[PDB]
Amino acid sequence: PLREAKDLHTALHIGPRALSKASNISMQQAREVVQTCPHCNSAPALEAGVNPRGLGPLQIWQTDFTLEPRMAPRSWLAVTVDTASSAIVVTQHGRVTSVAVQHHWATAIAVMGRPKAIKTDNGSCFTSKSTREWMARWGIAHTTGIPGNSQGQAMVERANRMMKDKIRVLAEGDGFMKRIPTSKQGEMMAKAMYALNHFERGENTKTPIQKHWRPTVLTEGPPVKIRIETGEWEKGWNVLVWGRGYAAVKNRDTDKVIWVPSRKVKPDI
Amino acid sequence: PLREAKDLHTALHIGPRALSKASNISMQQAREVVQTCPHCNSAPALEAGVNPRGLGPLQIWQTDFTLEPRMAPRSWLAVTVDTASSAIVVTQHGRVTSVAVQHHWATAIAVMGRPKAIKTDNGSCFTSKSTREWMARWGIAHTTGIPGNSQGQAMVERANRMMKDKIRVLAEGDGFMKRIPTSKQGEMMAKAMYALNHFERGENTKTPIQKHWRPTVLTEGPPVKIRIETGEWEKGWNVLVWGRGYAAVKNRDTDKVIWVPSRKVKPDI
Amino acid sequence: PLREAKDLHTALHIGPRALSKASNISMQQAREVVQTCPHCPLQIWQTDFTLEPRMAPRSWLAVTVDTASSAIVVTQHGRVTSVAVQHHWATAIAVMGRPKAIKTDNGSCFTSKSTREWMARWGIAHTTGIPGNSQGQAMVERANRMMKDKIRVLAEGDGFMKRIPTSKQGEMMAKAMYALNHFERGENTKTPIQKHWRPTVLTEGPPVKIRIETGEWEKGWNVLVWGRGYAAVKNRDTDKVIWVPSRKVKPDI
Amino acid sequence: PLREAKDLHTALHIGPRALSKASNISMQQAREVVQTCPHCNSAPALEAPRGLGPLQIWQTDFTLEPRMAPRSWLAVTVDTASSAIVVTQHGRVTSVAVQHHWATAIAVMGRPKAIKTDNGSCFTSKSTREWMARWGIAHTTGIPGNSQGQAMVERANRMMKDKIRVLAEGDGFMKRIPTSKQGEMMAKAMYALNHFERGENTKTPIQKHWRPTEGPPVKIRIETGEWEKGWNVLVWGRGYAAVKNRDTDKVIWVPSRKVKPDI
Amino acid sequence: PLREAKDLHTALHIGPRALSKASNISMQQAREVVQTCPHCPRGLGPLQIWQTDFTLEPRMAPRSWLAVTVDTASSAIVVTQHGRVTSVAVQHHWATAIAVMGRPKAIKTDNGSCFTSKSTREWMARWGIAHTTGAMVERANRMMKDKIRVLAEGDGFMKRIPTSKQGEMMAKAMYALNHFERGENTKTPIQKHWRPTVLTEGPPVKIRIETGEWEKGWNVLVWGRGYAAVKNRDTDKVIWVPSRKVKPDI
DNA sequence: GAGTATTGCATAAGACAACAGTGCACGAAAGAAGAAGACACT
DNA sequence: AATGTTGTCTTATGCAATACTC
DNA sequence: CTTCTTTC
DNA sequence: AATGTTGTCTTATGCAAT
DNA sequence: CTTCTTTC
DNA sequence: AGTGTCTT
Ligand SMILES: [W+6]
Ligand SMILES: [W+6]
Ligand SMILES: [W+6]
Ligand SMILES: [W+6]
Ligand SMILES: [W+6]
Ligand SMILES: [W+6]
Ligand SMILES: [W+6]
Ligand SMILES: [W+6]
Ligand SMILES: [W+6]
Ligand SMILES: [W+6]
Ligand SMILES: [W+6]
Ligand SMILES: [W+6]
Ligand SMILES: [W+6]
Ligand SMILES: [W+6]
Ligand SMILES: [W+6]
Ligand SMILES: [W+6]
Ligand SMILES: [W+6]
Ligand SMILES: [Zn+2]
Ligand SMILES: [Zn+2]
Ligand SMILES: [Zn+2]
Ligand SMILES: [Zn+2]
Ligand SMILES: [Zn+2]
Repeated sequence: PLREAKDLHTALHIGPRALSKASNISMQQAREVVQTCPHCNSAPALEAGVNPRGLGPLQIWQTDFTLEPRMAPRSWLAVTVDTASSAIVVTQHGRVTSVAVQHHWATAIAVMGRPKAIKTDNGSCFTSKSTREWMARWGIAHTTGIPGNSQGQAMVERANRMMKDKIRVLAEGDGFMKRIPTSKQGEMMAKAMYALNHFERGENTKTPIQKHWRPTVLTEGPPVKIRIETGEWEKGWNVLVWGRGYAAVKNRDTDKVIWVPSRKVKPDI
Repeated sequence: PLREAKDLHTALHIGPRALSKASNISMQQAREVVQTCPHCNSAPALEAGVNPRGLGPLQIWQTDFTLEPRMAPRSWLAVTVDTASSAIVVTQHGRVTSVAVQHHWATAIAVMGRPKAIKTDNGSCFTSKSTREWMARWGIAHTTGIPGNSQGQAMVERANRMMKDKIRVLAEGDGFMKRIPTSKQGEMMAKAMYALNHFERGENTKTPIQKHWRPTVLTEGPPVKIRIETGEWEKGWNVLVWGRGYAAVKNRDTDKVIWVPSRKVKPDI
Repeated sequence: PLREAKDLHTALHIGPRALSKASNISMQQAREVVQTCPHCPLQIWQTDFTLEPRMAPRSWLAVTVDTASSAIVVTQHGRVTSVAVQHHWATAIAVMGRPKAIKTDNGSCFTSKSTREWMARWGIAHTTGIPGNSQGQAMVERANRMMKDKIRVLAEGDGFMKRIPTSKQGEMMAKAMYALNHFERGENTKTPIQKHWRPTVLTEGPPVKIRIETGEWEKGWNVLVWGRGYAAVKNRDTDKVIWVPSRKVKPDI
Repeated sequence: PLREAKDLHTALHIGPRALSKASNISMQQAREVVQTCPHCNSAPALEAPRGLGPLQIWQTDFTLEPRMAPRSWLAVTVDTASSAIVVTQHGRVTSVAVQHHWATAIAVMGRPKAIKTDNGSCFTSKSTREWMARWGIAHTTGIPGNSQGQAMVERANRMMKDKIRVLAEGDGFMKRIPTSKQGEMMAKAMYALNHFERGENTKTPIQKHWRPTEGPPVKIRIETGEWEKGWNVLVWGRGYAAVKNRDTDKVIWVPSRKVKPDI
Repeated sequence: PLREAKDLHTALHIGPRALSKASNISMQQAREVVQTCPHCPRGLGPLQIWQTDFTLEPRMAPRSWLAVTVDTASSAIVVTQHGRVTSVAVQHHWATAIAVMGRPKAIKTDNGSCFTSKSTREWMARWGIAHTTGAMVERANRMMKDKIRVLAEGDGFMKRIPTSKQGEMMAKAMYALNHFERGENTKTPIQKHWRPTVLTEGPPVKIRIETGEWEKGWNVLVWGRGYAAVKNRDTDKVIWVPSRKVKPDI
């Protein structure tokens, strides 16, 4: 049956259940036949990726431009968020230039303070010599991303949800439909980012401004296990941050801290 | 604090968790406040009951065109599947014409038999008076689809993902990567259709041939309950088909048969 | 019924038994209608070539007939090659399944190594012989006459005198196969499709066992519905139907 | 839209509710327009409301219209529930002309349960008895001109006459309406008095006749915590329900928890 | 049920769908009844496009000409009689069918001198109706003639029908076609015409548009299991969309 | 009074999203409406 | 050089407190 | 006889 | 007029031999 | 001192 | 000297 099944899959590439039933082969073997085939293994998962987040506020920032035509003429919205505090700062601009990046960054620093590093995309206004000189002056490390995959920029584009879903609702509330009047744009914006920092975020236990100015940093965390490349669970780690998607775990022997998917962490003892 | 919370949401449109905590209101009330707001319409009521299925073999067919450049210059693949037996029939054509549709349906009839009804999407070939007058002589019911949002012919469009992949796997297996030579295209077709229809489809207990020529039609099914618009569970129904996604259920008092989502059916007693 | 049957024969030229059954007409009338018309398993297969000047440019027609179910499969070609035999055979196996053996003539297209290894990978026996023996090559020959007759008859019925353009050829062969396969032939009271597949509609489910309160597995049940969480199984004797957890059901034998 | 509405009434003499809706004019203005019209002050008014639905009890009579000569006999039939007027012209009041008129009224409004007529000669004949018996519609005679048996059609006749007269005076027909335009004129009057709103109601008469198509009803819990009657639910999907107010037909969506059966 | 259907067909020769609904009979019996009798592309909105055509029937002498107009969407029909072929007859018949059904938006006609005359030209413009003059129109003519033969031979009229008997049979025909069936359908032409309109206003909905956005401003007119018919409040355009693509407005 | 249906309420339990600068660009196919020359109108 | 995000949306259980039905 | 339009 | 669908895909659980 | 390649 | 539907 094993050779007959191999020949059958060679010619027809029959799935494993059919070969297992037809030739009376156990499922592990039939699956082994599909696995050993080069063309039929065209769907392995091989998925991973952590945003990542910072262990404390004013450490990791993310910034990107988004287009909200309601703010016309200055329809470009530069959005920035701290990964630890989840607090949002936004300004309006008419053109996406490095001047707008250093201006917006100047405002966000004027509100929340100076961050350790800002994580942007591969845009031309962020990769300009002038921007590198600006962050060279303010001492902020620069981290770009994949060319076209904003998944790593997730928790800033996630902000672009609120900033665009809150501006819609608040603008419709004051009776503005096609374009927000220029006299009330500042009020709209101020109330907008006012509602998203001093007040909780749905099921969030604290407010983003409280998580900003009064963050929770564990000195030494509780012990956890992590699932390592071979699929095994390894003791000897402690967790410092455990969020919804991902957790930050620290190795006990070195104090190195890494971010891993939640599914790959379980309590140690 | 019902009015205080309402005012807070009026101005800032604060979520229910925040208003419930801030104004000490129970959950149901705060949620009612968010619900009662028009510009915060959640909504999210989109009726999920959606069922494109038929009862018996040769009763309801699905037919659509798709592009696979491996068969060029005749790369146009016409696909027709029987919704009850899941038996696929595909024919290659250089250009999508009503004559090509009548040729395809002529072959699928020459293999499976004359169907009672065929459901397609409203294209140029199907909505022509010529194809209409062709189904006229053969007595086959014609059912078009929504202009653009083709999610109902899915069990044929999904068939393309079942089809074209089995093409590639058979093409790469024979050393043909870019375009399959004209001499072996038809053999590729026959080998694909024989691999799909004459063997189990993954977890399928019967083969499409065993499901077509030896189908299983229940004289009368076991009793079930269905969840009705008000959310209640109503007795007095019997289930005739219970698949992975959807179920066909029959009303005991009238013998009227309707299709409903699996999640909306449970055993009666 | 008389006019409906006449129209049916006009278009498809269906034999008299099929028209008699379909339109509920007695034998003498249906047969008289055929007279009044001017133009009127899986054990061993017989494959042969036949040329039809009416299917130009690709006028070669490959025919395969099952010796037990009398099915008919046809594919058009432009020239007889060793590849054409394996292509047509691939189509036939795709249609009606893999047979056990095929009988052909002493032609080079059937006896070449290119065809031999093809029949070897699929496990199909082959026995050649005299080109036209009565053991033999007689049945597939009758299939060729029937097929060519039906081709010229349906063609001249739709208004195609001698040459059918390249567009409607596959449609012609399609309708021909439909008539000669899904309808009764001559005086035979069953269709070749029914002779090949035995289309028995299953009135119930396959047999299963259910785990009873004492933990034992009890035979004598068949399952009719398997929904989320639970399964409906029917007792074959009393026809009582009960619902039980999926985990409490396993195949019987 | 004041001038457009004025022109509309000039030609068709449409009631105020219809002009108010068609040209988006407030009620007080439209009513002032109807007041300023001379033939809208004759008037007469046919609507003057039981609890039975359409096709329950009809009324049928004959009236004279010398302008419609030679076919000067107008057979009028109106519904006592939906208030729909159907009329055809004849040369003489016969027993077969009532079968023709009623046969016409069947093809447009369906078959009623009964038809109340007077003691006229053509209503108690043998031919009318055969036709009425073939169509299975009940019939009751009565006194010609009392206050209960013959109530609405008495006004319906003057409605029709003082409608065709006015629509004809607008085209230049004063002494006698020509024969080639008899059915055309009559048709214009019917389309003016059936498909359009007349008086002040919540639905147009043509809608009044064709809505046996509705809620359970339901009650909804209003902001003050009270339960308010007067709504019907038309759609109940996952999470929310659409309910319609019976007095206005306004439809709003509310949470499922806020709905319970009314009575 | 068998006797009720047989009597109904004996007198009116009613099609099988109507007898099946009226007497609660399955399709096979009613169809068998229609068989035993010897004398026996979809549209999107009513009152929008009509199709008028002339037809001749010498049995209706001296006014042998007829005139049939059909609402193509709601499967409606209306017929009148005329003596000669002129323009005032066309304007007369249209003026009647308007009162029968309601002011249509456009009416398709045939090639003819009566439809192009000056008076007929500006008559439709006076009522604000479009003229196009554009296969399946003549079905209503034979539709009318077969039913006329059915009821005429039902009451015993074989020869030429008197002038004082034509109208009653016309109304008997139009009633015998509008209220019963169209031969194969599931809903009477009246509900296809008169009762999508009686719905005052549906509930508000949003629809997901090509760009993925949700657009306010629509009301739903028909809500079935799979699909809903929704009407734009600003334009009255009606489209059919998947249930999953609709959510409540406010 | 005592058993019980039901209301109040709180999580939790699967999920659904849309965030990515704008999406409209082109093409075939089948069917319907607008435009230039010709020979009647007057 | 440099990784997918949470903010909500409905319904499904487990336990106090009215409002009922004997 | 062109474009113009609705779908795939 | 006319309804998001399944065949894989990985990693966790119940019946019988060294 | 204009015209391409990158990315958003 | 003005235009008008029909053919395509
Ligand atoms: W070629
Ligand atoms: W070639
Ligand atoms: W070729
Ligand atoms: W030759
Ligand atoms: W030759
Ligand atoms: W020859
Ligand atoms: W020859
Ligand atoms: W030759
Ligand atoms: W020759
Ligand atoms: W060729
Ligand atoms: W060639
Ligand atoms: W060629
Ligand atoms: W060739
Ligand atoms: W070729
Ligand atoms: W070639
Ligand atoms: W060719
Ligand atoms: W070719
Ligand atoms: Zn393989
Ligand atoms: Zn709000
Ligand atoms: Zn014949
Ligand atoms: Zn007036
Ligand atoms: Zn009949």
